[PDB]
Amino acid sequence: KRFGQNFLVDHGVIDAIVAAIRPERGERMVEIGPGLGALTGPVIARLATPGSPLHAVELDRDLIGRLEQRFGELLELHAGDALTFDFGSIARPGDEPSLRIIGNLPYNISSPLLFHLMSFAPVVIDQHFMLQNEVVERMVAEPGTKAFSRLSVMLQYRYVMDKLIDVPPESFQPPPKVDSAIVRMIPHAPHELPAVDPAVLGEVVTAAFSQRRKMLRNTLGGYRDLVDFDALGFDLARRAEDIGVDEYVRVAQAVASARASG
Repeated sequence: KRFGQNFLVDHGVIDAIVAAIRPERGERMVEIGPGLGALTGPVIARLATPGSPLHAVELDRDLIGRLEQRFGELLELHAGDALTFDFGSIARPGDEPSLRIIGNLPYNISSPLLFHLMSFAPVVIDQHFMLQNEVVERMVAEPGTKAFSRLSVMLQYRYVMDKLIDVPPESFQPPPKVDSAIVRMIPHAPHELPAVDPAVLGEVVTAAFSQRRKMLRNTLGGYRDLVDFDALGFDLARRAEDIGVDEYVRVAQAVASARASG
């Protein structure tokens, strides 16, 4: 649970995070949750020039005034909740992906925000976040492992992801009681995504993860009239938490096929 504010202060860790991101001049980048500017400053130093600011999203008026005072027109801050922000508004015109996203997300907002950002994946070059280690473990989790979840499946479907750096509590003033980590996310290109209707994948994953520790025979039981998964060789004695992204794609392909006409 977020208790007050925890600001990153260790200079070595800050510089390591910047080296992982590799912000460069010419890049369109937005930072979510700049805090007191621990990453904002170093990123601006590498990436911002007059006419090409670093973008940021923040709601706290005290933090906004402090940032604008410190960085002036090198920062372009969009005042509001990131969870309700149309990130599309700050992509460059054109068909090529153009937006780099970075930030530091508290625990509560991590899942909702990661899900919100999925709709902007086509205009996104990459994402780098500082999150609690528990969250990062879930994003990159293998099937059947303690941390494997709905989030793991939907993000692994859409992005290539890598845990890059461990960030211990002493990195922060005051230190929290949790470990953190930096994770990179790169959206698959359209031709690299599996041939599946993402709406049907979402539907299936939502059903399975209703109770991730129960047998699929129960949690995909709403599909039992439509598709006989057992007849197709899919073992329904397994649980949602045991099944990989590739298998979920196959289930969704089976469901779409069962519904097909023409």
